[PDB]
Amino acid sequence: MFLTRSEYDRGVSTFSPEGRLFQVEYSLEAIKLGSTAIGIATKEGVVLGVEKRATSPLLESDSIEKIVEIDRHIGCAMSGLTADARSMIEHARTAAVTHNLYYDEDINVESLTQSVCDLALRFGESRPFGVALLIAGHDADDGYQLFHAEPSGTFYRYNAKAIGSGSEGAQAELLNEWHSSLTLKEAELLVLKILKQVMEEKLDENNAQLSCITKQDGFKIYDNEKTAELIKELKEKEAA
Amino acid sequence: TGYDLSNSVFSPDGRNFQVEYAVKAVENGTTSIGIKCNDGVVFAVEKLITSKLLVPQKNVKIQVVDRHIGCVYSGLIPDGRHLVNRGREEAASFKKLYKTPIPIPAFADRLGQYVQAHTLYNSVRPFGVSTIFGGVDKNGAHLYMLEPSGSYWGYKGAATGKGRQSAKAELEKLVDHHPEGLSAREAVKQAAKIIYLAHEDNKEKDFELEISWCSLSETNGLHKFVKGDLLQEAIDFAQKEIN
Amino acid sequence: HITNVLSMLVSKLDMNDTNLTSNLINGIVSIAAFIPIQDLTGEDDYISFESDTLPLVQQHFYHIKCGESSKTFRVDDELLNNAFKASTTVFQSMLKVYVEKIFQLVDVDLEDSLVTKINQTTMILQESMDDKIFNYFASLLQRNFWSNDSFKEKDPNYELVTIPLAALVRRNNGLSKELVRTLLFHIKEQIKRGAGSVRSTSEIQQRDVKLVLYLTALNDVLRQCHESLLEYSDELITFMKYLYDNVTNPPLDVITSIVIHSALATLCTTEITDCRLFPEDSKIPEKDRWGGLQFDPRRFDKQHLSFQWHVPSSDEITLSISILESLSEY
Amino acid sequence: AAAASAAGYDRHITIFSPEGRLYQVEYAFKATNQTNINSLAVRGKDCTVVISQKKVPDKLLDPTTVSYIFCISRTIGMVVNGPIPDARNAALRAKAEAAEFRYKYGYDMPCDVLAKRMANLSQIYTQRAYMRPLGVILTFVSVDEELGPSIYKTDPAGYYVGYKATATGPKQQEITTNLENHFKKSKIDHINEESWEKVVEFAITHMIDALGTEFSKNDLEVGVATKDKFFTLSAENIEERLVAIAEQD
Amino acid sequence: KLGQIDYALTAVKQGVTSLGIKATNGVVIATEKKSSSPLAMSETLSKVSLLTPDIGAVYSGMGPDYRVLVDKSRKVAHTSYKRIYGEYPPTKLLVSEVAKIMQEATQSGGVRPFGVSLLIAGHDEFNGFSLYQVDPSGSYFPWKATAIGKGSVAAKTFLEKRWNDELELEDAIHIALLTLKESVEGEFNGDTIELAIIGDENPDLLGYTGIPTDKGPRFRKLTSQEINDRLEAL
Amino acid sequence: YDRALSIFSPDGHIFQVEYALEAVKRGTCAVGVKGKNCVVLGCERRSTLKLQDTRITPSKVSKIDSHVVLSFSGLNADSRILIEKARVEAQSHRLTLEDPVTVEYLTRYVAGVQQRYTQSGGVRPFGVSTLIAGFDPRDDEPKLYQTEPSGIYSSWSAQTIGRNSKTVREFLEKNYDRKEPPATVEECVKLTVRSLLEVVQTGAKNIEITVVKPDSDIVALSSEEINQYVTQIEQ
Amino acid sequence: QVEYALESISHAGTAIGIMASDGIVLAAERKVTSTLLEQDTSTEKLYKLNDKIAVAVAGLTADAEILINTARIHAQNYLKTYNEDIPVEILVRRLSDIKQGYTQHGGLRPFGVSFIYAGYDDRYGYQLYTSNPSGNYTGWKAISVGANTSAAQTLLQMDYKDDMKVDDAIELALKTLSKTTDSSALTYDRLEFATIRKGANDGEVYQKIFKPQEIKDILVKTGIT
Amino acid sequence: MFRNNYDGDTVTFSPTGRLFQVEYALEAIKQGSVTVGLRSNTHAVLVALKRNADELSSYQKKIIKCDEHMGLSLAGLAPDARVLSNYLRQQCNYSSLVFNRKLAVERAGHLLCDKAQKNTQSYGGRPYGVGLLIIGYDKSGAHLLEFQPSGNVTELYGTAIGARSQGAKTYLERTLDTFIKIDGNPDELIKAGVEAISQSLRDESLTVDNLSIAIVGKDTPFTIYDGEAVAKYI
Repeated sequence: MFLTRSEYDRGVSTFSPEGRLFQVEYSLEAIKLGSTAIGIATKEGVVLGVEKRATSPLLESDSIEKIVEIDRHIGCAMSGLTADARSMIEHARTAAVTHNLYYDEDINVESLTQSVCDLALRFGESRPFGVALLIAGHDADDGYQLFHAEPSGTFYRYNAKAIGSGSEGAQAELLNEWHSSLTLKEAELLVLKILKQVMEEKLDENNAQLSCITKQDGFKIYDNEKTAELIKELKEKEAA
Repeated sequence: TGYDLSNSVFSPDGRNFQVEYAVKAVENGTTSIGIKCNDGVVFAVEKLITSKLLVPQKNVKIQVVDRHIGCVYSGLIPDGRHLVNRGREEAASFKKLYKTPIPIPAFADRLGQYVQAHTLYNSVRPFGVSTIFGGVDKNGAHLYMLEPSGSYWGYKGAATGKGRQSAKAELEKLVDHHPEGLSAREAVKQAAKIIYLAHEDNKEKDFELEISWCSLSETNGLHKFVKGDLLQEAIDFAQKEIN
Repeated sequence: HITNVLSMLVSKLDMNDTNLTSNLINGIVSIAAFIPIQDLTGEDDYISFESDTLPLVQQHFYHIKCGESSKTFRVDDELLNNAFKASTTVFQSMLKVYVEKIFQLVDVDLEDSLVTKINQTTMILQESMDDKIFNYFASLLQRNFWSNDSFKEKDPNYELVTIPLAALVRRNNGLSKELVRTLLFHIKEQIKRGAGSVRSTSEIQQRDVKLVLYLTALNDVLRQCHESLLEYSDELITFMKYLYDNVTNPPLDVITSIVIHSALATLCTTEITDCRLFPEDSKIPEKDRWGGLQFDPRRFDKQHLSFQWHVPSSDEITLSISILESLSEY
Repeated sequence: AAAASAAGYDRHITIFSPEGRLYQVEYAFKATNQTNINSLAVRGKDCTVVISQKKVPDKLLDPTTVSYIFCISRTIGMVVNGPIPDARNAALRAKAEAAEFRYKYGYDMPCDVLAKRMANLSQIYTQRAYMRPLGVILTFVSVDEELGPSIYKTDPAGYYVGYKATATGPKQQEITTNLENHFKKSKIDHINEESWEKVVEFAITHMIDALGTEFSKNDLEVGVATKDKFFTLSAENIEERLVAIAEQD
Repeated sequence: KLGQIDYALTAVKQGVTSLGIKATNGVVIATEKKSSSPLAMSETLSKVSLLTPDIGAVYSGMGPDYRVLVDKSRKVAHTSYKRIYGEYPPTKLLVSEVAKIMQEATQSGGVRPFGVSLLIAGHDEFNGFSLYQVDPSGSYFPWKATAIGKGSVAAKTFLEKRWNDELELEDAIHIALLTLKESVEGEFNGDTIELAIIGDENPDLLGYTGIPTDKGPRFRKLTSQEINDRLEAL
Repeated sequence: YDRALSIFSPDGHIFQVEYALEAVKRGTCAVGVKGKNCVVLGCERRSTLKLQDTRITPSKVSKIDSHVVLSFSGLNADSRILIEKARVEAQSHRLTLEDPVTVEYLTRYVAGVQQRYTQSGGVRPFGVSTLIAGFDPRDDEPKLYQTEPSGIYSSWSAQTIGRNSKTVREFLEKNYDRKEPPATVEECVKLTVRSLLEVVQTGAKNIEITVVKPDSDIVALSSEEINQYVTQIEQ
Repeated sequence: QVEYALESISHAGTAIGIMASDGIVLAAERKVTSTLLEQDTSTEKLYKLNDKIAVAVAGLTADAEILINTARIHAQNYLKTYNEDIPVEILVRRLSDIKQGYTQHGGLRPFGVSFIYAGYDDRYGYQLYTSNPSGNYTGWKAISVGANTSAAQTLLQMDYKDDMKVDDAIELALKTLSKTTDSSALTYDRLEFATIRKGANDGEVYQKIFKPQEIKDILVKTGIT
Repeated sequence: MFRNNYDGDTVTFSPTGRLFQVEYALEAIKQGSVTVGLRSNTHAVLVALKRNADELSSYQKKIIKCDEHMGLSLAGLAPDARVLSNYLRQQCNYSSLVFNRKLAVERAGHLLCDKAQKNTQSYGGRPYGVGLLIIGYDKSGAHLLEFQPSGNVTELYGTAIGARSQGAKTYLERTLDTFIKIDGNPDELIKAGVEAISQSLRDESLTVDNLSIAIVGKDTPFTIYDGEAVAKYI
């Protein structure tokens, strides 16, 4: 093992000779270390899935929630639930309700994604802020949309995106599998298939949580029983 | 040993090394000069041509403040633009309040005070420019050079930038040989000669000579550019002299 | 390369960068300790530092800087030896810049260790000079000590100039008679002009600074006069009485009482006079002595290490007792 | 030009050293010697006088603009020993302070309240790590109606005191010793002459006798404090004082 | 362990000596006035100051800091008590406000402590005569006698030998002039010494007459002639 | 051993509360279990120095309102501020909405203050956890919650915050089953009894236990009843 | 994260509180100090809060006097609000919460002081308490803070009896201090002393913060010279 | 092995008169994908090669509309291009409602220089790390400006900025007399720009989504083409 350091490392708000801000680069790779979240967008819905930590049998429920409702139209997934994730979510919630009472109309998903990025450029009020988000929603202009909002205060729209544990091979299988033609059921099976591969081959309703956005029901997180029949549908469909 | 890293600090000599380093930025700039005439001021500069793609009529090195103050600078280009904007708004402020054109000495002090303030606080850096400016007012012709420390004096002729050594030496000959003072027409010709003589240290780059003047007889005391046949006559004087 | 480097080091001494100046003084003392400050040119009057040494330092540096090695660099031994002999003709120029830096450093807020180091390098330069360069340097230093702008600050480094003068008089006793009569004249001038007329316990006042300079110079020079005090002993004793009548500022009583200590101390002390790199403009170890015999196995030789030393005379002992009982009884 | 958070060591910002010294303030004293100009101020019987050297080696300067004597108000003036940018700053401040005082308190700013005010401003610059000391000594002069002929001197530490006479600059200790030995001889607190023509004459003599160089009209500058006028001498008026020194002896 | 306040204390321990002594019927505060030049007019700067007609101060350390402190201390004695209570403070109240001013500087980053220690002496109806030392820290202590600056260790040894609960103000002045005489850097006369009392009231120094309620300053700076009269016996 | 290529700080960041969460293990054991028709909290008593006055010592278990109780492990000084904040908030809710505070709202507000003392940075988090329990108004489902210094909160069928609370949790998992919990207060009490007598830093001064029953029936068992419950079989 | 502030008080002289069956007894010792430092002042050890409550202090007077004045203000405000004087428990809790805040809030510093609050009120009778920089407080039968805490608490433990009279608590405080004294004799000028008792004969709370002569009189009762 | 002492802050000068932190901000422009601008007398054109993170990603926005008569492009940094572009939108709206004028593109240039130079002069701040090519039309004709993060702006007939721009820039310098005479025909000016950007794509190839184009001048508002609209220019 050898050492590869540099004189411009840990430089805050400082360009290196190359024009690099290494702090925001470092923050942007810590997204590899969290719990796995996956988003699939289709003409039928946006599906968000996340790996759940195993819990004591005595735990009846908890306020750890890596998939969160922002609005009826908009849902969100984290790889970590630090104070900065809470700050971004309660900013996104306050941004949604203020737009609703101003225009009598639902916020566009790009405009909400832009708003949580502006919070990270402001640092609340060249620093990174908080954690990677997947942001999913439907609006009448740009349909079903999935965005990666980043600690840098910048973002991209994706057709499918994986964050957290598993990054290189997690997005490698998604670009191999994604179609314009995916049905919603098929997208759910695909996020469960990807979750099984990243989890070193374990899959229960106790370690996979699913959700989707549709126009008709909006954002909903699936019951353990709904994800359990979907896991059985995966287990038979791969064995067939 | 750390006295030269931030702007407020005195070194053990009692000098501000960040202002010593700001005048090194001025010394890397294009050479520019001014001449005080019998009734006015002439300014001249070597405009280095960096490529064919620059729109030739809209890159102008000489800068106009109010209508009677001409201005030129050497060193940082964003810093020169900022002092010229301070200058334009400082002159427009006096013109709005007193209804009369700002005295060149009063204008000079308002800039000197502004630039000196940027030597006080370590929350800022000095300006990396020297400004040569001047004009005609109620008291006649004035020529000023203002430096990164906020230091300024009145001059008979002033030079700053890369060619300043050669230009200062020639300007001393103008002053020695014309001790009554030069006419504005001869000062234009003689300024062209000094910019061509300054460019022979830098012959590797193309340049455009740019001249302006502000004279109570030739221009009614309004600052104007030397254009067409007089510019070409002054070029032909500088070209026979540089042989 | 070494006298080009010595010249470039001495030109680069700062008054703001005490850390760089400390590192330049380390270079200067290391060059001085090994090299003789001497001109090795015989009747070779055609050779000159520039056009002999520099052309061999511009070709050699360009050759090694463009990635080639010193092993590839071939030149005549004759061009090389002319480039060496011509290196040695530049020393009087370097010493003028050095004294001019020493008088600039008097005004600087230095540290006791850097001041001590600057004195050591000035003394090691002197012990490395031949009599020709030493006779030049002595006059240059004495001239600057009288004709300077260099004691304007609150609390100057007097030692940087006064230890060098005491070191001149250790090498040559013949300098002391004029330097000791010029100092006591200037002390009388400053005392008559009012120095030490205003009391303060805590400080040397700004009007006292020249009196303190000439008294500390007197204290330092008198410590090294030895058998040369015997020429002007009575004149010094009557001056000591005048000084103990006329000045009574409590900060100056310490400085003015060190005058007898230095006088009596030099009359009874046994110590080394001669520390020269090469003795007395004497012996013959060749002109190839850029190194001071350090590795040359002939360093241990009795004709190299024959030091004159100082052994108190009987006249110097009859004067030491005359000063001691005169002043104490006084 | 705003205040902000930034770092420094005990000799880059005004902070006590391990020995209680403020190096940034002692280094601002060395900045006062930078112009290499000596100045002298002395009290007459009903005036006070300030003489400055004038250096203009550069033949390309208009010598009319090189000026270290400043008019603060009709009654009061100053000489600055230090860099011209800091001198123009201190002059603009002292002019504004005097105008604001004549507005509020209804009489012209005394020379003891202007030196104090400027010394209080310099103390705020000696305890501030975000703003530096000025590299200047300010000598204020007027013929007050409360104390008469007045000299007050202020420095980069915000110390000030009143003076019988003073000199400021690179060679000031010789001027000061020659003034000390004048007052030790005459035993007055002033120069015993009834007209500003004889005091500006005596000050130029002492400046020549101390500095060992003669002055052309252009090598000297002059200030002449009289009740309801501080003023500076033009070169033809200074010529009168210089021509009255050659004819006298 | 040392910080910026231990260095401000070293600025005080380097500064010119001053002292305070409390007697049965008053208080003395006293110091040497040291001149930068013999051309300097030593009447034109005051070492000892009136804060209110019944409170006075003397310092040791950095003179310019003390001058800005006393300007603020006077403004503090006005905006606080004269302008709302209608009357001047007890010495305890003004010492707390002076210490609040000194603590604010040691606290704020990008400011340094005041390089002065203060002796504040005064009178009050409930507390009577009092003497307090205020240090660069913004801490305050009450004293029977004290000294600050260069001479303070020898001065405090002489004050420990000579203080007793029965001294009169006139004998405390003799002890004070003996204590200043030993530490003196310059000459010792009524022009180099500065000396004040807070003692009996002085109705002449009220500068007006009629209204029976006002009694004039308890505080009094001695003239140089009064000092020289005492120095003829001292 | 995440040095890899001798890498350090490649993420450039840190987040940490866990010094407070360790104090929450050091502190006295506190354990709570639902029944079918009750919730019982039991908390360890600290041994008391020879010269203390016991007459005014707080019960450790702490009523917020007639239907709701709070208990804690962690710093006692911090716990007072949370109990006082929970008591003023419970009075503030009960006044302003004309109905008693719901157990989840009380936990959400206690979690709200532990969140704000995490987020604000100029303060440390409180060195304490909470065991919030009782019944809602007009309800007979027993409800039982935890908060932690992190401001995370959770619902539990049984729970134990302490130093030796990993073996209590194993005994609770061994004997509790959410298909068929201890139904009657008799079983429920005897199971927090069996928990507390296993691994508490016990002595002659031992344990404080409180039964909550529906409709504001809140009762600390007597120092005799905690002894009557010691029914045993041994071999 | 406050234990250095608890180290601070350990040097600061000593205070003993002892509760009888019919009163309370505060004693404290002034540190020996410079001859010229003024003693006749407001900065002492045994202060007061209201006619029913007294405190003794360890730690710096500058941190003590702010809390003492806050307590006096809050006790005056309570008496003004309810026309019955503040309970001792509410005073110490109110003073325990102010002190906790300045320890948990990083914009502030922990108060380097620890007061022994003695008092009486009818909700719990005579109440002896200690509070320290952490903001915790405890009720006691006897307690001590500051210098010689450990040695004093052993002598308290082996002699204290729950049934003892106030006069026995006078003896026990004086005899504890004369056992654990840093000076090899004890004198009235180093000793500050107070009691809280049931009236002259009727129902009122009677404080005494003893004057120097009354201290001399109880020292010559108790056989300390 | 080396340790630059004079590049830690935007307010330090090098001993040679360099602002290294502003030079490193110019090095940030060469981190973003290539953009080209060019002009004639009647029209001015931007063309930009848009990058993406992955094949599932949307393309990053390179061209922004500031008003109906001007807009810019953004190589180097994306988020630094929105701070400047938002301010340039504000200043255009302000010029319409306060003066009843379209903002002059030279005036817009000075306003960017002003905003950028302030960051170059103040502690704690960082020079912008974005290079703007601004195009517009106003009463002086068609214009192109290159803004540099130091606070400087240049009037050009054409330029290229971003990674591997020297290819397109060298083609424009060689083609200058030709593309500046493309008047009354906007499509040939777009094709000359798309051929210029093709000299910077070293082996790479334009596609509908990888290419974006914008034009302004005479009768044509500022319009952006990307997606299927660039199909006739591939």
